[PDB]
Amino acid sequence: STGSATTTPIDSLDDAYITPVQIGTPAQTLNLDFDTGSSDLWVFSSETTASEVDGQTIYTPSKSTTAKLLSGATWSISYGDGSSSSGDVYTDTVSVGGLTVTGQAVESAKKVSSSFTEDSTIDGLLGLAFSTLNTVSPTQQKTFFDNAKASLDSPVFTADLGYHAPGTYNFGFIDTTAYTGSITYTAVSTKQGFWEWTSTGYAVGSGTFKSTSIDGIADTGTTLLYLPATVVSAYWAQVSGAKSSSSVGGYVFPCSATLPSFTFGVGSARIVIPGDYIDFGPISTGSSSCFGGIQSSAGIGINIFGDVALKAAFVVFNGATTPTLGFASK
Repeated sequence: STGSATTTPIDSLDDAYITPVQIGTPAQTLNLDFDTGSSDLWVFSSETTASEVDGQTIYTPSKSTTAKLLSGATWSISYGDGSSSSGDVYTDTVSVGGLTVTGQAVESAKKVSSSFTEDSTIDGLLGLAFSTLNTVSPTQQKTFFDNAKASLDSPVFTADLGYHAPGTYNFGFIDTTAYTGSITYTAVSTKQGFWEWTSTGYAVGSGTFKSTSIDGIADTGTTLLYLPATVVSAYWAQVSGAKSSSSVGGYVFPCSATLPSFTFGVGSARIVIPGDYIDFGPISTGSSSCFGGIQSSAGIGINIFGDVALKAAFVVFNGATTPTLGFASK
């Protein structure tokens, strides 16, 4: 089997991407944030505290003939941005882009933090990291991908995120029309439950490539590119007037700037992030200070190849017995 679904930016900054997902019988379609940095499929629901729902579409398990309470199971998750959610668990039929999993754990939110409430466009998350990070207790649950894997034509999914445009998540096949040149594969460590890999270095603009190992995660659920302070300083040093602002919470730059590109290494291959991808616009409405899309990972504890990086590539998440990650230009 295979699946193919379009993913769409939630706003003009590509802050996140939503993908329609069919849950239950008859289908209830919710727009979920596919997150390769976590491993829970959770939804706004008929059980979510009413004051914490503001425009989201909810899953109502009582209206699904295939929903079953997973008795005794609870979940609770905290994300890197400080947001959180928790609740109980149903199993139900879940389909993405024509690919169906029966008996998927659908985690129903009883509580969500303010960041989720305030984002009316995101009806929940669909985790695509390794199932060892799943938070359901006392019986840990599998991700949608893990459950689908045995039925897939090939044990892979791909992320093809757009810059200010829709893109695609495919399951079970590699669309050879979706990228240019060849795909370069690189080793993954699953030790921390992430799609963790080592970039071979970087360049700023038209500068020389610096060969240096940068361990980090491929994380579709993180907006920006978070890299070591040394790398980030070298980037922003090439932008007149750019500075790190503790009051704003990262690097800012004059909105009048033209940003240089940023290149990262994948083995001997190179992925180029255009300068425009690194512009996250005014820090507040009407400001002439703009927020940078490359930020320091210092104090996160991990480097994160978020959407800023991933949307510059066609990315293969290879869930074969020995997992790997592939990157191609597009």
